[PDB]
Amino acid sequence: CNKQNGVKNILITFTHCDTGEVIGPISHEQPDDTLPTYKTCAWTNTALTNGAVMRSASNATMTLPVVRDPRVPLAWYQGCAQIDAQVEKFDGTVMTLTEGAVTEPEESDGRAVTMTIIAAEIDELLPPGSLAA
Amino acid sequence: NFETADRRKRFWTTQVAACGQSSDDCGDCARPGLQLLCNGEGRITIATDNYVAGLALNILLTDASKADTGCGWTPGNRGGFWGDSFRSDNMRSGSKIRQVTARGSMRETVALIRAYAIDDLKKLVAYGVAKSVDVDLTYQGSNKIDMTIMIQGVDGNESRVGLTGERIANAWVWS
Amino acid sequence: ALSDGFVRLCIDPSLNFFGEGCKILVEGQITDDATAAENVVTCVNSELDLVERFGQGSVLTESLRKVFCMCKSGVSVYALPRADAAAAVSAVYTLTVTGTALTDGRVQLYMGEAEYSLDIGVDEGDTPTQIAAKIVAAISPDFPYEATAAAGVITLTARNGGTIGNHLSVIYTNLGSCTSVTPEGVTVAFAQTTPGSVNPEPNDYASVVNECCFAVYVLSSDDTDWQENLRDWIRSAWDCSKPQCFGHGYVFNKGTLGQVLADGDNSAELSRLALPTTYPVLPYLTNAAYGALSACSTCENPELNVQGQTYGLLSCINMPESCTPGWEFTEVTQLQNNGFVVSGPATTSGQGNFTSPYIYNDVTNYLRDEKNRPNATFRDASSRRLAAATGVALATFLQQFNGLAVFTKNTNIKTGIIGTNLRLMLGKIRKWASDNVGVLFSEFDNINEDIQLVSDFDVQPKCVGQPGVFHLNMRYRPPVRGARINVNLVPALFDN
Repeated sequence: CNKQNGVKNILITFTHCDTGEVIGPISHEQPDDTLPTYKTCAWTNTALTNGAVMRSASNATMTLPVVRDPRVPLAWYQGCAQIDAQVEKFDGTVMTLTEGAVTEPEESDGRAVTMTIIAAEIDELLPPGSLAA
Repeated sequence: NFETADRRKRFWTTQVAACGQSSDDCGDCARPGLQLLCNGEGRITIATDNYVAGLALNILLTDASKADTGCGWTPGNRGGFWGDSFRSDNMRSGSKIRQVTARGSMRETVALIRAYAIDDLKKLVAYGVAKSVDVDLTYQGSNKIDMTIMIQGVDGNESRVGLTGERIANAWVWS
Repeated sequence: ALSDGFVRLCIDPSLNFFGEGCKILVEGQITDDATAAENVVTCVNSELDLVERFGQGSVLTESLRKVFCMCKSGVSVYALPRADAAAAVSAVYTLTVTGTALTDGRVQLYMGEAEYSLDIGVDEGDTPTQIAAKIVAAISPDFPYEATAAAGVITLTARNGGTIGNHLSVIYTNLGSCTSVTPEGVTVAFAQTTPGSVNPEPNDYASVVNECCFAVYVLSSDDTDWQENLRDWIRSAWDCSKPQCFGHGYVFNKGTLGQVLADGDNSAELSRLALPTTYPVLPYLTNAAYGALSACSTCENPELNVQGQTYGLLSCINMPESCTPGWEFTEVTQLQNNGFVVSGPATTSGQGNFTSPYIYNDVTNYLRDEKNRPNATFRDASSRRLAAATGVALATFLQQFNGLAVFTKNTNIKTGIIGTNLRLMLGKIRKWASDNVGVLFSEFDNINEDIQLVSDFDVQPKCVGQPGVFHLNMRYRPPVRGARINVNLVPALFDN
């Protein structure tokens, strides 16, 4: 079953900034029917006149809606801790992020959290039989 | 008097393949140097053809002064030439193409090498030997890479009128 | 720390030297008076302890003196003294002085290395050959040779037996217009009378250096069999049958071109240094300098290459300029193509003035392969250092999977469980490998095919594998040290 568009495993690893504590790669589950969205190219093109373009720095962004683990303070899920995430889709694609940070957190009711993460780069592992190197 | 009024002569000139080629398993390369010409009764003499081409070789095949690093260099190999402290044209001799360092992917390093090559041969226009120079470099694989240098010369006697630019001085070498 | 002046903070220093992560081992002969026990590795402190601990003018002391003078600090030294063979003979050299000094002047000699040079003034005019030969009273004690000062002729006898005492070529000023107020009418003749006989062949490396890690091995000898034993030991340190200690060795070979090329045993664990038959410096002194300079006193960065006039300058060695290059250019190319290391002067002159040597190419003695194919995988010495660094660094990274729950045959991990599966593990490793591009690897040709992870259940047949064992297969490539760009000049005399 390789044509199913869905998420299989979500692993996160927090790192408290003020105490250096580290929590193993706990697993998570998603709150609703939405899926994470990704952006892996760290350059943005602006449209000039007559087909030209302009490049801008930009970053690599992630969006990870996940159910809060009842054994971790809600603050950690917001911008009070480092994050290291991994998402494994059903088809086989695996995408890893390290040294990410949360930006502009919004209020949450205690169960559903929608983290927005940014990192230098995101590594993608395509299923067997890729074309590009 | 006779129309051949230009009395300026031409001295020795380094030439490619003067001392033959050095062959190795990787490929064949030239060994530039001075050329000896022989008469019918001995009396050897040095050749002086292709002045600009010979001058270009001197620029490329000579290390220029190395940039300061904060750690320093041994006095033997700081680069440059001690005779450049007397010239008045406000320039230093040699080239820096050999001082590049492996940076990023191979594509970036090759691009940097081309930048240095233009920045070194640009001195030719300053002296006035040639009116324009450009280098085209192509990348086609891991091990095969080529570069071609194009120089533009002029004839000894002016023929065209109404040039946008200027007639290069020191054009008596006609190249 | 705990003191009378109570304050919010307490401090506690312990000692000065701290760079114990780098080690070097020096091996050589000793003399009778040495108090150090033979065949026992012992740490070496500064030069004060020398002489007494290893004898006066012994081979080991001279090698150690250069090692300390090159690496002032940042490395830790060790010594492995060895004793002479049972029936070793000592070489003897003769230096006869003739004529009567009929003018005031001075005599100066250069032997072995600049540190042993002497300069004395002829007592006065009309001093015969016997009052002369006072040179014996001037020769420095550290010289490995003993002067007897016989009647009119001075005899030099090696302080250590074996073939190690068969290398000399003297430079003097007692003739010609080099009138450093030279004493007119004096001459000197140099000749050899007896060579060395027997060298030791220790083979107990597995017992005295057992399970101890060293970075650079230095060997102050020229016995081929002795060097071969060292190579075999190093292989064992790189073997796959046990945890590895890694390391690298430095040796030298001296003789004509035909002789030197005959020592190419195709060993990637050694860096053989080639010298000519008329080298004006004692061989092992140069070898020690090269080893010490590359003995991590500069190579804390594995990527660094010890070459050129800037990084590969053996400053401590001073030798007068020779009258001929020694290694003809047609011979230098052959030695480099055969995996040898060649050194030469770092400055230009032919005057007989003083210069220093530097190293052209930092290359091991690696050629061909186990399957007999030719390649340059371990050509540069930096490859060996980088390979060791990758092995250690990679092992540390994988440590985080020790004691971690692993799920196979059902890849869905329950909520709240701390674990991982094959695909997630492979993805994490790929992230580490890519980030190190430009530090330990160059860009991979195909990163999707040069890394593979398979559980042991997929290798062994049914009901034979073990639970929780993986096989990791990886291929990499060190950085790129240059490339060739053939140029095609064009003057284009015509315009447009």
